[PDB]
Amino acid sequence: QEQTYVISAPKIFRVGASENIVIQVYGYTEAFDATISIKSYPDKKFSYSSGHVHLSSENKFQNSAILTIQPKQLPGGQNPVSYVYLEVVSKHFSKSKR
Amino acid sequence: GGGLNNANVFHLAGLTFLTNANADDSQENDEPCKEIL
Amino acid sequence: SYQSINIPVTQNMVPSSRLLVYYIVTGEQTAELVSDSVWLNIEEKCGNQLQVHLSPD
Amino acid sequence: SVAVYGQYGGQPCVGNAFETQSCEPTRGCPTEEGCGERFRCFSGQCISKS
Repeated sequence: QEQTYVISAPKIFRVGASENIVIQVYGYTEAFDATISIKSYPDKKFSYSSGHVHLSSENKFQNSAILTIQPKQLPGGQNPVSYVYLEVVSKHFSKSKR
Repeated sequence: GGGLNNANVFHLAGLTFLTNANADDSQENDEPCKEIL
Repeated sequence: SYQSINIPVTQNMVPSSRLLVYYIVTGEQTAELVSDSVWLNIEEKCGNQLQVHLSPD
Repeated sequence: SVAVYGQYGGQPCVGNAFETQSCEPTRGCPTEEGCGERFRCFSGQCISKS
């Protein structure tokens, strides 16, 4: 368990806000890209926002994505959307959290 | 500031995190917080 | 020794800020996320600092 | 492959069936997803914290 990551995010996304999501990975030494995305929940079907971030020694494997859930993209109507998937994808890992 | 635990430190900071480093804050649910500063 | 947090306090901080500090150390074969945070009390400095006065006094 | 299996005491094929090269990968090594809330055994298996 040498190769590890932290993606740190606001506890709650404000709709229409720009949420600065920062990723740090440890023990990598080759540069790699990751994408951080906000996807509709539970279907993961609609990508509300996505950010491509390069992790490398001059980054020091630290970067952030400015992600924004534009309000008219959420379906709205009778039910507000209470949840969304923050997802990260890279060569080395993928995780998504509600 | 401070916190009971790494997940608690993040939660009380008003953050959450994804990690594979053997921590998650989904255990950290709590009543609305009324401390005064 | 480790570098201090030397960053200037910015106008976007003026109501308040929170500093969180963290590292993962992966000794043996097991990672621990280690972290701390402190409340930072910042002056209520207005960004535009509008001031209003009458010309005679 | 073994093109022709040795039979009736015919000499078996000698040496390894496999050989290996050093190579520049296209793939990342997938990480462990750590135990999260669960207790992590030293091996890295996870068990209920109870």
